Amino acid sequence: QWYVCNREKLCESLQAVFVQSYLDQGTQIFLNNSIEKSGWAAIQAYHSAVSSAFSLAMSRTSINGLLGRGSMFVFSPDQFQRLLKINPDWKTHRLLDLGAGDGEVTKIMSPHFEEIYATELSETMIWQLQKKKYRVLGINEWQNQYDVISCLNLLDRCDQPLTLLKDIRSVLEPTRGRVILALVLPFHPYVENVGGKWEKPSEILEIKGQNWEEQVNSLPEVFRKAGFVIEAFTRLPYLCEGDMYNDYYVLDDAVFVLKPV
Amino acid sequence: HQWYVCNREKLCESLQAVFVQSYLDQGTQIFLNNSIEKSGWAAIQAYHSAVSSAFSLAMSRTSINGLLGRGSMFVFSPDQFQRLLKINPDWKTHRLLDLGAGDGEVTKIMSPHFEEIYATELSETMIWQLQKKKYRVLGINEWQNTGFQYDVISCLNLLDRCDQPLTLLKDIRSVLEPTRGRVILALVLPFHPYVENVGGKWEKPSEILEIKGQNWEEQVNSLPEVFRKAGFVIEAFTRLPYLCEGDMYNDYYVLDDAVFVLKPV
Amino acid sequence: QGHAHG
Amino acid sequence: QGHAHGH
Ligand SMILES: Nc1ncnc2c1ncn2[C@@H]1O[C@H](CSCC[C@H](N)C(=O)O)[C@@H](O)[C@H]1O
Ligand SMILES: Nc1ncnc2c1ncn2[C@@H]1O[C@H](CSCC[C@H](N)C(=O)O)[C@@H](O)[C@H]1O
Repeated sequence: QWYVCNREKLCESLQAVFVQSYLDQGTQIFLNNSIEKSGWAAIQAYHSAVSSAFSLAMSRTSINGLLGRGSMFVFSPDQFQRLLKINPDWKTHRLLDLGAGDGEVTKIMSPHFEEIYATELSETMIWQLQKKKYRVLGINEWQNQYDVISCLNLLDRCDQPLTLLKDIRSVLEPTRGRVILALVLPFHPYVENVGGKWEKPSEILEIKGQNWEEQVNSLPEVFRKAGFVIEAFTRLPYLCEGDMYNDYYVLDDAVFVLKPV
Repeated sequence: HQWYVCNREKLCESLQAVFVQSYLDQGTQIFLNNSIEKSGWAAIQAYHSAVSSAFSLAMSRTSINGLLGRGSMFVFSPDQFQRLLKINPDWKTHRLLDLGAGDGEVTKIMSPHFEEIYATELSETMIWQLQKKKYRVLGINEWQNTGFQYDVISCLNLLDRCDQPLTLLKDIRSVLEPTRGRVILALVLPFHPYVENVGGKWEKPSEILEIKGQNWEEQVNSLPEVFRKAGFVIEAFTRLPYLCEGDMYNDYYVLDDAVFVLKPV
Repeated sequence: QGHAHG
Repeated sequence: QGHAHGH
């Protein structure tokens, strides 16, 4: 199963605030729609065609964001609000989704915030983030106050992760404002580039272990090196729209809710 | 030809002494002869206009041309370049920096005079083609803080396409090698700047230049007082045709380029 | 092709 | 189309 974690191997700090997640409704919508689109033969062939012709002149991310394809799923609205421990009509002023992809994972968060900001490298992904009427900021413009800051599967796709986490604490509202973070495990970071080639990150984030279990036990050491404690955390399937050979694609996530301490 | 000729009499006293006549040489002719050949490729041009049209909304036309490798451009030939910076065909120094390098074929002319080549570029597909040529692409706001100066800083046909051209000029001066360093600078005239967006939208620039006049000889005279303000004087300059590959309608396209060599003041 | 993230 | 420098 995608949701079980060996609780016995977890460190007691994390056992205390481990939220248990499951294949809820919202996850099923996504899976269903990922099976529906992976039946549209004409679409699945035009995605296959565009990407293969342009694969050596754009990054996959940019190609995925040119077609509106490869949309991904992290948490249902219900899952999201339970992790945060809030009400379905709860609301605040500012969200920030850093490296937001196509905004679909940002959409599921949007009804809880009045204003929405996001950053991104891919300029076709900036386009779709702007098609949703979000406010886009530069990679270094958002660190000049945000009520919630989102950093979902970016710490393994960016060059300066520790700077990011210290930058996040810089502009996060302190009294109540929380951050939500996701991280594919086992850890394997790289800086994607055009043509499938990639750069290695500049800063190194120390993730001990060979397993989801031991690896998350190494992150409390890290979240306070930038100024956060884990208020809650769960395990989710990092779902992605399939193609023509598979109806969807899964990866092993770990999502955290963080307070400034 | 009518591309390289200006009424020198309508140039100011400062600029009448630094003008360098250019000529339609054998290197500009190789380019037209390829442009013409590429327009002749019926299947390729239709394919270019088929792609360029589909994705007109998601991407800027700069990155679409860079997606397809089409739309390469031309400012000077090896011989013309060497005749403006006044250097041998075997001249050589350490470091070049091409700001807003585009697709790289204009940098590829300057290239063999430097053993290190740096470029900045706002477009993700251009940046790849720049990397394709083994060029070290820097951050748009990262070339100023490298830790090393630049022997020649190239800035061709960008001041009418960027957001803060004055901050740019002052930036070039701050990191340019002070003793023997020069900048080579290209401007299209009639000066008409705008900042490119996606889908055809175009914001205006956050800084205004005073490149104003009724002809080529008039706007060029506006530039000594401009260049003076950012710490440069014009060591030489010339009139060159800004040229670009064609599509199905015209074998090539021609804009009116002023090229300068500026020395730190 | 496959996952958009990896 | 036209010139790649833009319009
Ligand atoms: N330094 C950086 N700043 C902002 N975005 C970045 C970045 N480095 C990489 N990215 C973007 O981060 C994305 C990683 S995939 C994650 C996207 C989305 N948050 C999700 O969870 O599905 C890529 O789209 C990439 O374009
Ligand atoms: N602010 C900026 N910083 C870096 N590059 C920029 C920029 N604004 C525009 N550019 C790039 O500069 C180019 C201007 S068109 C000029 C292309 C090329 N330098 C030539 O002389 O032919 C475009 O490709 C655009 O992407």
